[PDB]
Amino acid sequence: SQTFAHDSFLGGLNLFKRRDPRFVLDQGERPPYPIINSNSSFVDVLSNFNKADFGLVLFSAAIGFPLSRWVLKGLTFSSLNYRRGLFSSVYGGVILWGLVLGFNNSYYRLNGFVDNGLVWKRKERKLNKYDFTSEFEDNSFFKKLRIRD
Amino acid sequence: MLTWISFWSLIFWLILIILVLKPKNFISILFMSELTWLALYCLSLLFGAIYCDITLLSISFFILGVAGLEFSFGILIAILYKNLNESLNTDLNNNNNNQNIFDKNFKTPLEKINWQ
Amino acid sequence: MELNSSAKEDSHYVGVLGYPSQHDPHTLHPKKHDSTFTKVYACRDMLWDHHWEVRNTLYAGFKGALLGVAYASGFGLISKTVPSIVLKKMFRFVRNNNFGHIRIMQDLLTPYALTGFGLGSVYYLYQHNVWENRSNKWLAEVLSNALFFQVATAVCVNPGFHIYGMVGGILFGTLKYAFYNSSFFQEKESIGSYTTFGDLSEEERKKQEYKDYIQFLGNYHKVRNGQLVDL
Amino acid sequence: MGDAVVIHLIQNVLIFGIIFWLLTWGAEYFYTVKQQLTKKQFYECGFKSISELNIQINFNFFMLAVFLILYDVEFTFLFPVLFNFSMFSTTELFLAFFFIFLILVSLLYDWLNNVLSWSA
Amino acid sequence: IYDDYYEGFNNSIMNDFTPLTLSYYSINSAEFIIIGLLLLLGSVACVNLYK
Amino acid sequence: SYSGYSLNGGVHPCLPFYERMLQCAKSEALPIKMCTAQTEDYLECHHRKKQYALNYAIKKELNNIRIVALPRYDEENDTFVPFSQATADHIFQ
Amino acid sequence: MEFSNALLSQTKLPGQQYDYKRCFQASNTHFECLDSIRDAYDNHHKCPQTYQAWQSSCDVGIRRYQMDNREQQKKDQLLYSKEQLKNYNAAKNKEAYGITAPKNLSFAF
Amino acid sequence: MSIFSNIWINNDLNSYGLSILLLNIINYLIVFMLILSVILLTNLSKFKSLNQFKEFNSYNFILYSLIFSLLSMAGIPPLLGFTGKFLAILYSSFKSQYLLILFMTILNIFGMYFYIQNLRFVVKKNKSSILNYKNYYVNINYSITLNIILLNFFNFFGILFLSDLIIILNYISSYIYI
Amino acid sequence: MLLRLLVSEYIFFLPVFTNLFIYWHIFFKNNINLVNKKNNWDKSISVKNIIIKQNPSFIIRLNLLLNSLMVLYLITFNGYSSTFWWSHFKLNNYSLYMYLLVIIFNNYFLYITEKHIKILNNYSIDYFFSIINITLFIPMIFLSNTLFTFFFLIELVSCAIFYKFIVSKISFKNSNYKDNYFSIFSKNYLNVLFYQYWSSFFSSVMIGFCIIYLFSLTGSTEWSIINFIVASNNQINYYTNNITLLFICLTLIIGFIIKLGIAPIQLYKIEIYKGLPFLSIFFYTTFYFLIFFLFFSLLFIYYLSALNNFFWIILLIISIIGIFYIISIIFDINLFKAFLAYSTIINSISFILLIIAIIF
Ligand SMILES: CCCCCCCCCCCCCCCCCC(=O)OC[C@H](COP(=O)(O)OCCN)OC(=O)CCCCCCCCCCCCCCCCC
Repeated sequence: SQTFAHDSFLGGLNLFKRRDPRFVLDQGERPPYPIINSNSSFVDVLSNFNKADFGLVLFSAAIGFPLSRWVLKGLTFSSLNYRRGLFSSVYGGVILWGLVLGFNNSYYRLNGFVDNGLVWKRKERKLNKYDFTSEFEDNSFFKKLRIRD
Repeated sequence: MLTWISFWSLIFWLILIILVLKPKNFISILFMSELTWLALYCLSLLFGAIYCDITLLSISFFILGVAGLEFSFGILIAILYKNLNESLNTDLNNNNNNQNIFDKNFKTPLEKINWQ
Repeated sequence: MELNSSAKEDSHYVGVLGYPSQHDPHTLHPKKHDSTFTKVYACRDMLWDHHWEVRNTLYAGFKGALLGVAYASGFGLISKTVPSIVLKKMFRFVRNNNFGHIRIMQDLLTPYALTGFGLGSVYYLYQHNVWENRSNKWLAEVLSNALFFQVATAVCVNPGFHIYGMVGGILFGTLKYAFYNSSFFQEKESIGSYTTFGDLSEEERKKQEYKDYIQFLGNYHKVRNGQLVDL
Repeated sequence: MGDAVVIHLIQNVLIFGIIFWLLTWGAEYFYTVKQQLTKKQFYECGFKSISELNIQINFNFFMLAVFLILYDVEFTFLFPVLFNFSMFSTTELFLAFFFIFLILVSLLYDWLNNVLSWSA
Repeated sequence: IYDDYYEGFNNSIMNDFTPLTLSYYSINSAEFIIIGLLLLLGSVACVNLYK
Repeated sequence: SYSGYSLNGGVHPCLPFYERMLQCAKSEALPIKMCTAQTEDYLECHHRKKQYALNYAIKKELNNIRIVALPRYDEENDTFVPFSQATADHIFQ
Repeated sequence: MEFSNALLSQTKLPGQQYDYKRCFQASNTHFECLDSIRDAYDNHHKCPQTYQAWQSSCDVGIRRYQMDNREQQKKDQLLYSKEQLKNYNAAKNKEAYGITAPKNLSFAF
Repeated sequence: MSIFSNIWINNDLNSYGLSILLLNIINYLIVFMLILSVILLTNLSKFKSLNQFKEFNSYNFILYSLIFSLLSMAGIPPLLGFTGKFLAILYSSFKSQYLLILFMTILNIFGMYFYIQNLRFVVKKNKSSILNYKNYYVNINYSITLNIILLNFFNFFGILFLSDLIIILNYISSYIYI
Repeated sequence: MLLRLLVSEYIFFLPVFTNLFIYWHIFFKNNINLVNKKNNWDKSISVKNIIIKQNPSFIIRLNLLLNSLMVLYLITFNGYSSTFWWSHFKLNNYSLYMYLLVIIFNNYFLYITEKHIKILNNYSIDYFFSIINITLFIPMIFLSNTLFTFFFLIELVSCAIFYKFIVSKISFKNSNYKDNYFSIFSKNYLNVLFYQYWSSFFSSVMIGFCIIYLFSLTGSTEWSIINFIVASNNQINYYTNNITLLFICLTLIIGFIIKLGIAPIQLYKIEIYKGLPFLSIFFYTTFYFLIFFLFFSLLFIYYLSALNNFFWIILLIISIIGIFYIISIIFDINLFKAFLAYSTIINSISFILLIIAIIF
């Protein structure tokens, strides 16, 4: 299945495209994409920041406003100053979560867990022996969520 | 006369027994809890020295921190006994008779049971 | 952690593997050059004789007495209420005697220790002489325990509480057959393990195992009923 | 931390106290004490005290005591990194600064709720 | 009686806090941070219990 | 949770045994059956049970009257001479 | 848990890290050599230099997982094929859209 | 676990028991939310003693939700609480534990009477007043009512959809050793 | 480490710290919500209200939002099955699925709790902040790769639960006007605090002793190393002192029995339940069954499966004693919260029997 091109502003949407429902890979299992830096440091991940991570931050900022308003909808007995301060703190928290998501995306691109514009020389040959999802996804919305069907 | 491993395990369980053995006064139980934590502290130090493990020596300060937190909570709970009209000697907070107490005698707050 | 290890032992499998056998003789054979003290001290092997019925009865009584003493120490003595005057007299005795606590414990634990010893000895004799030749082992265990515990509760707790004693004996017999008589959670050999004899050729054994596998394929409901799609 | 020599010095301190005791007894030779009604009674500025054993305090600073326990524990935890700070790395530096930040946060929360003062 | 003089002259440690540092700040640092959070939350709970 | 450090900040005396045991366990398909030697070496380094059994046997044998006098030693030649030999610095001269 | 090769491989020494990029480079080279040979059994001695590089770069647990996965892949490739599996799964789903009536009055066993 | 000419045949799933345990815990949590969602919908101070199950005698929704939650807790089929006990007994039989089955049955029957004993207390001489008053009228929370509706659907007809939950839990438990 | 500090050692720790900082920033700024200085040049459109009782609906909504963000992080999570931060935590599929399941159930219960709190406000901000702290750290237990880190995580969770029990409302506004000039003595609060504190103390000291003696037995407390050493010992027959292994198993099991309040030690649980609000019972049951009892079972199933040769007999004895001890007691209670607690206890014993069948 196709993924949004990395280093664009929709590269963070590739985090929602998973070929298997597994959380993590095995110890000796090769990642889907070539490894750029397995021994990544914090500044290596920061240097690997790009438009995909910036777009993740922008998505957090855009969706964080209604979420902060929804949180504030339960606030009572509060002055305007405290209401504004609480909104600012919640919105900053959501934007910080977006920054964390962008950092995770950069780290994954470094480790090859998600798309990083690189492909292995020889792809892993897998036989889809057990297949309950191909026909379901080819006629539904979920073909956009599973990589390689 | 006993080896230190035997002595320290034995007296840790002896402290746990004595804590139950003594009358259930909250301050006394708090003191025995501190003593139990110190026994664990010494036993961890002994095993760390024997097996050359720095992780067992690490539990020395961790046990101190846990014991300090529990002691602070116990101090607060002991203070709380004052506002709930609860005796520190918890054996006096129930009407069940026991021969362990010389003077336990609780009576209804009434003068006369029968009016003529 | 095992129960009744010596009785629950596949002697054939243990011998084939070369594993030590608990049924091997545990005895001492002095030579005719040893001292008289060596001859006498070698007679302690009689205490290791599991076929000595007097020793077995004594040790079963000792185990029952230990259980009774433990019950008195933990659940029995503290439950019952001693009169205050009796306690005062006992503590006065402790005051005026150098080891009065030992005497107090002797007096308090004596009924429980004696009851445990008697129950253990009678139970061992009952099981060994009445029910060791029955075919249905589970049924024999259940019936024997039911009757024994009904009689015991009719005389140790209260005669009115004998139905509950019979039910508890049934449950205890089921538990004893499940774990003390059966190798559950105490398996000494792998499930499906076997030993080979006859000096059969490896080709012949492979052919026999192929035949067994062909028969094994009939245990699948899809294979037996012919409900498989063409793969 | 000392040793059996410290224990022996404690014994010698006890012997020095014995010397002071001898001097005090010798001084006791030089006076007479006359028995009087209120001589061996409690002093309360010239009048009899109305209480002997039941002299109870209010203890309004139990929060300060429990915070003292917790923060003494925290300072003990801070001791090792400061003892060997010359070998600090990124991890050790981050942990030390985060621990000090947690101590400061706990103190500030204690200040916000007015639990560091006396109560009625 | 055995003394390793090579390790002795290659050792610059001058205090007995080295295992404590290696524990609370290298390997058991997770439990060090956990104990810090525990003490913070315990202080908060102590304030709430006083209230 | 194996630190690998000694009480002076150095290296734990059983770290090579632990490393070899872990290497065998990761390499073998049946680590329990195959890493018995390395695991037993690590367990002997940790629990010195074999040395304690040796000490028990040595104490039992010293309770007997088999050995009277051990050979004395001199460092100048780095050698052991019999107790019966009248050398310098001897206890009995 | 003690019998789990994966859980034992996840264990590691303190301070032990895996250079996954180098490990997978060596693994790709060695497995490319092995697949070029294309034998029923993986004779690592027929690709000597790449075998040494794979041993040095990769850890024991990583190599154990790689060999187990290679054995599974070889078995699957000897057994199945893509179009056959696709047709089989399509037929299985189509049958799952129905019921399994019992085979009353059978002729076997 | 059989072997034929050095080839192992494995007809047993090792991770099935953990899935059954997870299903039992999840079913208990779902039924516990169902009983306590009805409680949180009402005046919480009205339920002090066991005889005060009469307080649930109100408009039919609260009454029937309470009685069906109690029946589900007791393990009465086909309610959600029955499925967990049935699967536990099935797995114990698969593991060949007749004594464990016997003790599970004893505990199940005693607890079942423990739960259904309170169904007698629900009978009240009149309809109860257990709702909080907001704006002079009883406060009925539609959100909690909808939650109870969903829980009641999955408690009544949850046996029809239990296969998917079993698949999910077995899939989750299959990662424990691989 | 020394030279390089890889991201893979704290990449999972980053979102947890982010949530912690957001939560505590909100909590700290909430404590000064009423401090808004009016300068001499400021005109008040309305007279300031100085009596405030803020509905904690916004706190619950913040908890839901941050738990949902953690769910989102878990959904997009990637990595290798390995141990991070000096092998004190494990990142594997089962542990991450347990984390996700715990967070999902916490989200459901928090949503229902918000819907309830909009009806009547009998709870404060501090109560839901304690709940916030529980939900943040209670899933971290399943990530423990060591009994040491597990012990410290459950110490933090127990402190949070004690905090939650502390902030329960004591006095209410009721239509009982007959008690205004008389002293009524309610002792449920002190009973709850006392029993929770002492059960926590006993469980903590027993778990500490078990950790100390497991370090002696193995030299490490990592789950994989403990299981490997114990299983190989059954193959080498090196450490044959069955007394020590049996006592370690007994200490661990009894400490967990005291912690969980499983029969025959359940009267303290009965006393605690009948002194807590129904919302507190809601959350406490959610945390107990999904986390504490689940880790109990996984200790007998996954973490210490190599010790099942000693676990089975202790578990069987405890199950039999509990079954034959509570059958009479469950029929002499007359309280709603006692009924709920005994329902929990009965289900716990049933699941203990189930795990006994599992470890077979
Ligand atoms: C033709 C069509 C045209 C278009 C039609 C219209 C549009 C259609 C839109 C379709 C839907 C779009 C969905 C968009 C993304 C949604 C993401 C989501 O919901 O994820 C759920 C999550 C994903 O699971 P997974 O990825 O496997 O987990 C992480 C693994 N690394 O899964 C999980 O978190 C699983 C958690 C498992 C553990 C908990 C659950 C099992 C146990 C409890 C059972 C239930 C009991 C109650 C629990 C509480 C319920 C509130």
